[PDB]
Amino acid sequence: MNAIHIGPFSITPAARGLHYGGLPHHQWTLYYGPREMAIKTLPDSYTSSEVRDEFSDIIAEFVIDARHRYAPDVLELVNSDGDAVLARVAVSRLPEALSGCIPDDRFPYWLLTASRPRLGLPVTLNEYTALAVELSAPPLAWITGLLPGEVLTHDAEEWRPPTSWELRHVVGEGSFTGVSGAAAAALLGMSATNFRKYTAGDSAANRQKISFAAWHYLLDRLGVKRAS
Amino acid sequence: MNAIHIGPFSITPAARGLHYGGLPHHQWTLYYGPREMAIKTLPDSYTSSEVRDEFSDIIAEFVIDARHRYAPDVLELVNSDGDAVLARVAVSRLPEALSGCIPDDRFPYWLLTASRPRLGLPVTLNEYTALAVELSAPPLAWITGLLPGEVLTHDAEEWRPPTSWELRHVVGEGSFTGVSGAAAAALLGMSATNFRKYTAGDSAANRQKISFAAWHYLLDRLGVKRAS
Amino acid sequence: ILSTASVLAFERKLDPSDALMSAGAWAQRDASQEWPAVTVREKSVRGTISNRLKTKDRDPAKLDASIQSPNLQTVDVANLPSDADTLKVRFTLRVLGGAGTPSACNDAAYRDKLLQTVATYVNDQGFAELARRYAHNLANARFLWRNRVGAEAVEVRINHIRQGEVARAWRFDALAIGLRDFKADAELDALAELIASGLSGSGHVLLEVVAFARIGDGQEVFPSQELILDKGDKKGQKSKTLYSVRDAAAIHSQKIGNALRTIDTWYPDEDGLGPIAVEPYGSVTSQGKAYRQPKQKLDFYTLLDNWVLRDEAPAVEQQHYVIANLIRGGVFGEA
Amino acid sequence: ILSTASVLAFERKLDPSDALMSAGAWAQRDASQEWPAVTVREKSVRGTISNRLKTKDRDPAKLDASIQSPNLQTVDVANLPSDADTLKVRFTLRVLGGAGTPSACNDAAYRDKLLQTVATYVNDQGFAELARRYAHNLANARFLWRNRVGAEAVEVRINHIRQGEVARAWRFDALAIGLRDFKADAELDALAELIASGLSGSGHVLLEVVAFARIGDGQEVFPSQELILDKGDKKGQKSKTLYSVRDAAAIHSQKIGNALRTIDTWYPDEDGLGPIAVEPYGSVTSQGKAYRQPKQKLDFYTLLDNWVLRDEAPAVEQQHYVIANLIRGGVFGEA
Amino acid sequence: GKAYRQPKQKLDFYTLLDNWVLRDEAPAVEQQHYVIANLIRGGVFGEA
Repeated sequence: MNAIHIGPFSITPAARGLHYGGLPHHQWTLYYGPREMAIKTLPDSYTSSEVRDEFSDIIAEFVIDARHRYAPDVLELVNSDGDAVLARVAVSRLPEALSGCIPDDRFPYWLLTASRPRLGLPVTLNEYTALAVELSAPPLAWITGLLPGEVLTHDAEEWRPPTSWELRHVVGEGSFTGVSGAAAAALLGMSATNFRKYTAGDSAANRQKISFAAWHYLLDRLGVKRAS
Repeated sequence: MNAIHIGPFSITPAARGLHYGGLPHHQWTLYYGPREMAIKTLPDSYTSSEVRDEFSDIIAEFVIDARHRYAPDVLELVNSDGDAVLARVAVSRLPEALSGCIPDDRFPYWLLTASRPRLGLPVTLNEYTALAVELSAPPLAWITGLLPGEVLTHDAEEWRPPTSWELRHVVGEGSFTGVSGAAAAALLGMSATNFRKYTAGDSAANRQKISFAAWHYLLDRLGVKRAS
Repeated sequence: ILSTASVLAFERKLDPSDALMSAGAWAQRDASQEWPAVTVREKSVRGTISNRLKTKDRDPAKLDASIQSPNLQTVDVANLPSDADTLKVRFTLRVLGGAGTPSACNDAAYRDKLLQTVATYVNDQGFAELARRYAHNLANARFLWRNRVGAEAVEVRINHIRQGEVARAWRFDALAIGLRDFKADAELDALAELIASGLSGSGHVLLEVVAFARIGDGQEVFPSQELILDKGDKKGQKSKTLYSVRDAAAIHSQKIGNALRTIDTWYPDEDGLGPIAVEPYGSVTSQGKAYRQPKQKLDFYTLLDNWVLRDEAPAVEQQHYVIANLIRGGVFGEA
Repeated sequence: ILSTASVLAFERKLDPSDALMSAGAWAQRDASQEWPAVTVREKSVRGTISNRLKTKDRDPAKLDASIQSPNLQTVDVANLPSDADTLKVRFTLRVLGGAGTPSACNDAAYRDKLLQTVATYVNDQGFAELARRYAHNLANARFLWRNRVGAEAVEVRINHIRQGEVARAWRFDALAIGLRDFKADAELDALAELIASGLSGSGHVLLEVVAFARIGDGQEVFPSQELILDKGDKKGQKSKTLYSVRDAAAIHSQKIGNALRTIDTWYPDEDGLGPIAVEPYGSVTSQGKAYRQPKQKLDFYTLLDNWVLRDEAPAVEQQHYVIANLIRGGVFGEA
Repeated sequence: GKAYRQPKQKLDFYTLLDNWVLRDEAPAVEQQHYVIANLIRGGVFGEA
């Protein structure tokens, strides 16, 4: 039939139809952009929901692998013993004052990384509050690992507007944020048709590139990047 | 001579002229918005710079007053006894769960309000970091006292675009945030002239209104609102 | 060519005094010369926040913190005693002639043309409609701004003082004479003729105007309110101070003049709202809008420029508005 | 698009006078027109430590040193004489009307829409539930704030003072008519139609309200408390100052008005407390919390903006709350 | 000039009231008599 678009995922069938068993069949292909992940032979009597549910397990497995592959680093606030983890904060980036650190009794509270050669600093609760305010990761930060670096940079000259694929990562249908086009248009303050112009690609007519401030505020509102 | 635009302030001289003693003078008036402030007669010989620095005192006074007028609230992380304050965080908006509270020996950590009527909540350290992450005040949040509630709402239907004065609080010249027009243009990802159409008012030509997403991302980059 | 004069300062006519208030009882208004004055006392107010929030303060805990630390102010309050129901408001009005003559000018040609224009105005239709409306605004106690919105019965006594004694006394029921319609009455016409003779320069008119209002026993009366310096703490803020002269609560004279000037019923907008003050660009500060906008050709300055410079005489109502602006005075002219 | 007006100041209806306190005896209340006033006297208080210590004053030696330095103060006190057990409170209430019309409104069209909304309210249901609840707050002595929590018997007499004379008399029992239930009574209904005619604009309503409380012989009566400048020495500290008008203890007028305002039962919280004062965001000072939060969409501003701007008329209880806030008045709109 | 029921001995009003209400540690019957008598006498209990 036609392709099923689940966020950045495209389930497109082969135009040729086979007759496995006695019933007609089609070879359905699941792509994440240019990379295919599962080619499966499914009947022509299958509805779109059944074709979606056939690939839903591989879709959820790829989502879990993307969450566990681009998870933000974790800073642990510990006491002077350095064993009882008093607090845990997921940070988008580590403090620049971090060096190879083991806690002592010289300072009551210490901040460490969750990595095995732990990097940390002697911190107070006010300074740890300031560092957690400045550097904390947003909840859906792992989608920034599924986006190119040139659409997340904060400088104007080294920034490219995202395509329809990278927009469909976070905005509509089965996007990884989980929001729809109407909700993401409500967060940006634009109309439904104006944002549908942004989401839909194809020809250049009725298709514009999103601006720097709108894309960055959308990633701020969606909890993907720059959202402390 | 003519009005000097310093911050949101306009130093408007009087059209009529006098000659106090043997020297010419002019009634210079400091306007914050449609409201006058301190008015002093400046001799005509005075330079524009002299005029500005002369009124600089009133200018600085107002800025200080505003900062104090809109200083954000501060929650204290205290121990079970409650007398000793381990941490202080400048909140943007008070949490929605605190009530009349005083630290109890039962809980090691308690969040309380800086005021006498100490309303708070018993939280652990990770919940303290979570609350500090989602409700921290940005460093220049006091300017949100000078802006009305319509231009600071996150809902687009209740959102009103800023005027020339409200935008002119925090864009260029001797602003409250201290940034320039080119710096505010580079923060928003576009060139200086397109931001100069946003800054300059008067006639409808070169008076494009800034969008909701661009205004909120600009407030994010200047550390005035939503910058946690 | 008759260019516009630079300075056009006009002296105010119908000069009122600071209207002192005192307290007393109804049917003792004849012996009201010995009434004790209304004193401005101080009382403490504690309040919660009732204004609109800025959507940053729509946080529930911010609201509860504002309630738990309520605002404390001291307010100057003016009240009658518990045995006094009638408020007595007394002032004096000086109606002067020479309305068209400016106090200052920068052109003898402009002064001569303005004097000639006012002269031909008075020859075709003198200060008859304007003095009728001023006598109406004297008859109804519009100088009792918030001392009439709940008043049970208002009486206005206007005495013409000639050589230190009364020449003619007019008594008016200020509630029957409404704040909307400019009707005609014989006593109102006599007061109109007196104010006409005062404005024409044919006599000296001094009036003692005394208003008795049934505010109620012990009720709050409303004088004029002064500046607030805000030089202290936020607890003893002194958020409101009222106007008194020597331990006697009073209304500002410009408020009485504004109430007398509320005669304008010829603005380009609908006049069913009610009369407004004659003032350039026809403003009322409560409604926040300016009737007789400068873009329309019905404000005072454009009508004056059409009437004087190029001799386009406006309609008779608009020329009454222009002459009423000349009567009320002001710093006219550009800079 | 019919946005809200930026300036939406409203004058208050139901204006109460200052509530004068006097002293007397029970069964002499039919002739209580000569009763001596309660005088704010002074008494000295010596105190030891009775507050929570912040973990550093809890040492025995430091606590005993704080005990050996007692905090001596002088407090303004209001007590009845030893032969007087009844406290009389007298105030006048003036019902104005025109609660729909704002004192200030920037937007004409918004003013017309709000007037049409109040007019369609009154055409649906007039000022009848609100006037009944205000009359209930008149009947019970809720204006006797702490002079009713231990009173044996309270009685309220309300007179309709039309032309300086009693047009209609009402006598009530303030303990039978509780502070929780808005029931129905014939005299209460007659007072409700009188307040209804006052609030609609049918007539002028002035009510003289007299209250008698069986506190006890020589007991402490509680007037409104003033604000302390805190400038003198710590010995004569003057920690508490009561409110008096002329050597005579009294309650503040806005306290009486808040107690009459205590009719709001339709807040989304339960009926365990009872009626609260009709405030924007339903604030209660004693509980330190706000019923009718903006988050739960039952504050005055959200209900009024739904009712006026987008024609989303709320339930009739919320309509009563909105019109009761309009009667209460305030500086609504964005500053 | 000497305080019995010192907060060191945990027999004052505030510790007993907090243990009674928050931790539900009901004290001796005479001590809850004392606590309710303190509530009868009134106060500005709470933060000061």
